[PDB]
Amino acid sequence: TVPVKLKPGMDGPKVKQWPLTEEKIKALVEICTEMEKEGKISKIGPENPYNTPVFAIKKKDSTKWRKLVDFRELNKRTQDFWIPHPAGLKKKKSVTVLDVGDAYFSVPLDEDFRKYTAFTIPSINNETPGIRYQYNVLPQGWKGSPAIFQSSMTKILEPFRKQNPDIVIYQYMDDLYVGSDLEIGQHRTKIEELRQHLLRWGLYTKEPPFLWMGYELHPDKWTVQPIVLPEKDSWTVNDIQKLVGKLNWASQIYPGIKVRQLCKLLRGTKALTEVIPLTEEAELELAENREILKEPVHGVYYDPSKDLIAEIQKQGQGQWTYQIYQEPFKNLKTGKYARTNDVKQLTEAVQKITTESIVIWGKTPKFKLPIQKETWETWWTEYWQATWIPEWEFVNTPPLVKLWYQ
Amino acid sequence: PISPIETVPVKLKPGMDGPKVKQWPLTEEKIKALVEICTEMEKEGKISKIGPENPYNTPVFARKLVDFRELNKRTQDFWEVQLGIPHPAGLKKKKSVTVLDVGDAYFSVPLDEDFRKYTAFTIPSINNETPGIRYQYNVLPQGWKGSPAIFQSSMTKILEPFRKQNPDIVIYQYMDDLYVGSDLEIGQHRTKIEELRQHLLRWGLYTPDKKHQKEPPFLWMGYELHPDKWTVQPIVLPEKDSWTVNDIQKLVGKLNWASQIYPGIKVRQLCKLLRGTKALTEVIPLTEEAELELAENREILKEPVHGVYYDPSKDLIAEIQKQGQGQWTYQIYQEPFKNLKTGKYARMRGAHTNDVKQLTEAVQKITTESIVIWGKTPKFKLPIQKETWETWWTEYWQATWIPEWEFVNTPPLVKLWYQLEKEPIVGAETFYVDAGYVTNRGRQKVVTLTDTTNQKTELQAIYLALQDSGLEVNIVTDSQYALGIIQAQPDQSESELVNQIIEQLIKKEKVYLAWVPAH
Ligand SMILES: CCN1c2cc([N+](=O)[O-])ccc2N(C)C(=O)c2cccnc21
Repeated sequence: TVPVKLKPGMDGPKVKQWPLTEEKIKALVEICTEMEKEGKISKIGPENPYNTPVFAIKKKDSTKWRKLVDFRELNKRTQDFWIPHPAGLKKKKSVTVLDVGDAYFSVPLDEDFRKYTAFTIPSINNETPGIRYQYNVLPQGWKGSPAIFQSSMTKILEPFRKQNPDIVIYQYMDDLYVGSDLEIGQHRTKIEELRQHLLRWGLYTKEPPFLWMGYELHPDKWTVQPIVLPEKDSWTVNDIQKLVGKLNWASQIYPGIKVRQLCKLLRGTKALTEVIPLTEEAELELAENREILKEPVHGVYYDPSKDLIAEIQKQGQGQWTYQIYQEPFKNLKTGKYARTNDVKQLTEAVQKITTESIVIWGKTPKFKLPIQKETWETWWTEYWQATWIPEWEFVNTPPLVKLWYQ
Repeated sequence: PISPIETVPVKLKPGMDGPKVKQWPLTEEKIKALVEICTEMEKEGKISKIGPENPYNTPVFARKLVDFRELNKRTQDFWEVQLGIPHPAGLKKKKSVTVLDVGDAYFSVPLDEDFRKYTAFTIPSINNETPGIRYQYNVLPQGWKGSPAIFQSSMTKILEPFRKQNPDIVIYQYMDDLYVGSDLEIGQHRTKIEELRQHLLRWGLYTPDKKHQKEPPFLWMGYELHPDKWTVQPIVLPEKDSWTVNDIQKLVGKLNWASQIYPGIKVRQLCKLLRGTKALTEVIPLTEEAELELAENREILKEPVHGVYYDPSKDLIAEIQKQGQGQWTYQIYQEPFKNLKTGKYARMRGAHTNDVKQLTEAVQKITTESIVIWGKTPKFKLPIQKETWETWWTEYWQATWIPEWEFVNTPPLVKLWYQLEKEPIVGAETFYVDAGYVTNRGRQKVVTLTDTTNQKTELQAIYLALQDSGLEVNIVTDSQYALGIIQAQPDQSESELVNQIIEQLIKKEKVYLAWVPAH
């Protein structure tokens, strides 16, 4: 085992467990009993005060369940480990995700650190204490795991790596991102070979489950959503106001935007539906403004030293808008997600977004979710299927910012 | 200390060391009393005579009371001894259940040898020339931090085997009480009951015998429990003509306790009495409504009602009703109105709202608690139509989901009293609001109110505009604030203003509200 310690002075987490559904509970039971059998984890006593939450999520295209531990807090108190994310990956044609988490089950965990991996299986209506264990092996989801296993991992990958270096292989937590430019067919092929190379070179010491319906992400086609202005035929007082509003807002970002002319068109106390004729003057001001928005504001760069943020907005109808920036008004990306029910949608989007963040910057963002905590807490596990968990917060967006997107 | 129980290793909070607190000498009456007890204990192995090589010591006095407070301050935190308490409706029916008080409770479990030295205490010797006797616990000392949790722990492992040998049987450990029920012909039960005692006894654990045990029903944690039915421990509503703020709060408190089983309790009126009160001992005369309410509650409470238990076979059904503004009630049964539980919800989440928003929130709470009790979500029966729900749905910028649910035509039906035009109304006057308004048809009114917030002024303006306009009206504003509120479409609010406004809105045929940046 490799000695690992929490960041100086910090103590282990003592997070509370969220109630679960009998069904989900039973899953973890089966799972853990097995893991115990195989010495991966072992029941712990009361001399252990720590606890991380645990969940059961489903493996899509699988009959089996998956355990997901919320090591988020732990990872934050886990000393850093004093491969740089590949700029190439984002650029590739197609990327597929593999769940190489089980590979971790091999490496032993510094005994002195195990106690902190304490997690519990709740009991319905608190009618029984509740099963408590801690890890003995590297746990999936723990920051340390990929690091420690990095070693064996670079090795086991060396061959295939240089064998056909046309493919980019990136690991993030329990995820392995494989990027190529191959033809969709050749891709899925060389993809299956890696799976095998992996099994056939036992890190599983089962072939690597795909993530995301096995489906592939095409980062190549990830385009940013430019702001847009209505292309009205005839402009009513109302339309114009709504136009000026939006513009004013966007002016914050793009300083060259001007509304002086459009604002004139709105002299006095006219009636909302009264149709106003665009004047040559204003006509060329809109046009300009319109041209300015055609692209993302210049000068927005990613600073690895700052947190990545992501807010999502509901546009109703099953459509969603979202943005990723590290500084207000200075987005690094923006997109949308379309259709089920709200939550399902949201979780899908979050994961989708995270997955990109990872692919682009090899880091998870901090989402701002437009929903009520209790609701999220209740259903997210029902559709969640990634192996990581982003950091989130809950907000009540102003129906103004929504009106300025899509 | 000979025992079959594996000990839980204990350690003191980091850096900290054992307690070295002085012993306050005792009279010779006290000294003897201790010695006698301490010796019995030595005989039983619970403690052991140690040498003056142990630099530690906790105070003791006179029965024996060892104060471990300090040690407790120096002992590591253990895992939360039993988090939440199980609710009666989450249980399964039992042909019979027996309760066992756990004797020798803590005084029957081995203590991490490595940690015993810290439990060291000394009984002074009568003669002053001579030194005193130094002992140390060998078991879970009564009153010590670990004791509970550790015992709890141990207990379950002891139970562990037996449990498997008797899957049929069911045991619940709760403090120094052990609850066990089955659906075994009576005697078979009592029999198993005996096996149990013996099995425990097989690890030094003693327990009360059949004639000494308490018998159903069982009053625990405030309820009354029978093997097949449950309820709230009886509530007696005092009778008097002088209620004190204090009296009131208690009653209201008690009243709530009921609500979980007794449907229809109402506290609105009593609660109201507490307004502006100045002392717990201030006497508030009951209002006419209060009397009425109390009386009514008197009647409900008069007849004993009882909750049923959980049958994992059948489904869970939850029914909701609005029993007043921002006030809802519900009930969970599996078998038609054969309630497992009932309850209310008065949670006003946010300064403004609407039944749709609330009813939705109600559902959530229910959902949350169901999971917490029966590990599943109940199908819902709601007084709202899908169409109504969905409408609000799409509109709302916030996400939300309501599990499977069916419409119930049990008035009052939740609906939306109004809805802003998505497009500005043609031929309707257009008011521009900023403290007054100016419309496209030349009209205006500028009022200056005394004592008002900037945010509140905004709303008032709008208000004015609503008042003075016809059935259809366009309204332009620069208050994102006021806009968000209204756009949300509240049907109830803490502020009267909003309510007045709401009143106006509901009346209008059509209303278009718009925003425009100010200045
Ligand atoms: C069989 C156990 N038992 C019961 C269980 C319980 N728990 O799980 O937290 C708490 C109390 C309790 N008691 C006291 C009972 O009398 C009871 C009644 C009916 C069924 N199970 C009952």
